[PDB]
Amino acid sequence: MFLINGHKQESLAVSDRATQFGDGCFTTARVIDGKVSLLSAHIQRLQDACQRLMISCDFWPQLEQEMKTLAAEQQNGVLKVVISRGSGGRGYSTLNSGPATRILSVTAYPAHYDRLRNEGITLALSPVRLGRNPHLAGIKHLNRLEQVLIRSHLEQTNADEALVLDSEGWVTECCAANLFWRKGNVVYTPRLDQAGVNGIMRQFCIRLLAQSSYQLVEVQASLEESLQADEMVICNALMPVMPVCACGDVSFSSATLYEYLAPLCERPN
Amino acid sequence: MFLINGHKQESLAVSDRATQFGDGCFTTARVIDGKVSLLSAHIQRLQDACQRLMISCDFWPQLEQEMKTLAAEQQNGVLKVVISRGSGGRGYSTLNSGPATRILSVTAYPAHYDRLRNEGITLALSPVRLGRNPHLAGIKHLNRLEQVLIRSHLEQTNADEALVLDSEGWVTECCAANLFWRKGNVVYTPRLDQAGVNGIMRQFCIRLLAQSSYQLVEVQASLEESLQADEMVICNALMPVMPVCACGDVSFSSATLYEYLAPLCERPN
Ligand SMILES: Cc1ncc(COP(=O)(O)O)c(CN[C@@H]2CONC2=O)c1O
Ligand SMILES: Cc1ncc(COP(=O)(O)O)c(CN[C@@H]2CONC2=O)c1O
Repeated sequence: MFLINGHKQESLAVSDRATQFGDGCFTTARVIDGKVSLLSAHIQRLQDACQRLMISCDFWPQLEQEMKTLAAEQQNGVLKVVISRGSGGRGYSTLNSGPATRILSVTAYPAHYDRLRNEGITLALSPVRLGRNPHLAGIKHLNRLEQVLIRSHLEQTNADEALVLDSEGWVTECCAANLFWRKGNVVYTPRLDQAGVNGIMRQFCIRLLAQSSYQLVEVQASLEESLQADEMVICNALMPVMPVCACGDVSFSSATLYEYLAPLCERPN
Repeated sequence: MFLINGHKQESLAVSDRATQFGDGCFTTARVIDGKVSLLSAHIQRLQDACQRLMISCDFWPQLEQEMKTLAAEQQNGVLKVVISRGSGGRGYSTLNSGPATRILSVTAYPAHYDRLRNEGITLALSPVRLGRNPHLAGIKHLNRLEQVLIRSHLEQTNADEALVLDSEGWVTECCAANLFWRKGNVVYTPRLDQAGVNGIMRQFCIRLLAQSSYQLVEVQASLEESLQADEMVICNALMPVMPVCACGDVSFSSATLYEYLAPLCERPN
């Protein structure tokens, strides 16, 4: 079941722009012991997404309350929030559109994630390259066809996640996670000003790494560059962090970064 | 009202992937005298879009019938068809998803289009550049946030449509139309293998131009290149063709291409 604009609903108006153009944003949070993990970060990112999408909402307080209630009910699992421009406007126009739609739901915590953690992640390079567009880069908006295509190709391999490059060849992220790789004491993560999703866990990890003795760098790196790393790690709000056994057939030996982030990534806000 | 999977419905399951990721495609056709103009082309393009999106549908005959019925009812106006992967799948995965959803609706023919025809189109260069992705290029898929963003910027100007470049600087199309420009006897239109939507009217016009004495060329052209044209024309299924008075402040004097296409574009299938 879903909570739409304050009430239980299983259906949504067909005219809603999320449906027509995926005109909106979303977030996916971890629910533990009846609490939304990293709640304020999730709210904050939805606000940045709505801002960049020019979607004006004054329901943030109600949305937070709603997220906490569903979370308390679910206790453990996944909490998804979707915000769209709503209905209206002629064609692609946002004029006369609104008010924004808010959709909340929770599901139990996935099963495959735990096993994936106790066996390591295997990455496969994706043939689908992300188009570059600074106007949409970073935002967890609803146009995720690229991710659906990346995922479909990924299933054609034995890898658990994909290594996704952008149209210029720059390593950007995974299908549904962000990526970090380490070279000695330098930890690298792709700059997401041109493509990819600036995840909640990525931001959390960057804050950790920044303050840590690890030197964190946001780069524009080629596949070969990233593939000469001692260790590789991927993350998202639900994992929250996973060690990468290998990308393609390039094996990674270390897991110290992973061992450093893992414990810290399951005790946040 | 909408016709979803064979029946009148005003709402759609929230779980539908069109809503979650804009995971689908659509088409917008002109309805005249109770007939869907260029019907077979519209069906054919929906099939190519579903094919490229790996959305398997066996409802083409029913969808066509449905389109003709709604069209006969509406008599004159716009007929929109949306096809999505439906519901299902874990995350972005298409595995175990389906069956596909089909959504049909018709609305009266817009008012502004006619005036726009009897006054000329003014184009404004768009600051939003289309990301490039051959896996999605050409398809009229549901990820149209780029178009929503292009449109919002366009409204900040006095132009009727936008001139849209891709991330490499190549002229690609308009916000909701394709573009052709003429230089003497050579008619140019951007190649859409990297971005943009391969429209039904563009394909119709290319078939006309090909067989005509006009030399038609699909190119990769810079803004400056396109802006040194004698005439500029834009098209979509509903216009169906419009003369461009000027792009920015670069005026166009001729309208012979337009006069040649206009009459022929309102008598097709
Ligand atoms: C393409 C993409 N990149 C990165 C991320 C990571 O961001 P968070 O750290 O904020 O989660 C996600 C989110 N994926 C959620 C997490 O799991 N499934 C999702 O759709 C994503 O879809
Ligand atoms: C971005 C974009 N480019 C080109 C086209 C043209 O294709 P057709 O010739 O098949 O229509 C459209 C369609 N726009 C329809 C037509 O009007 N509004 C739409 O959304 C479009 O949205």
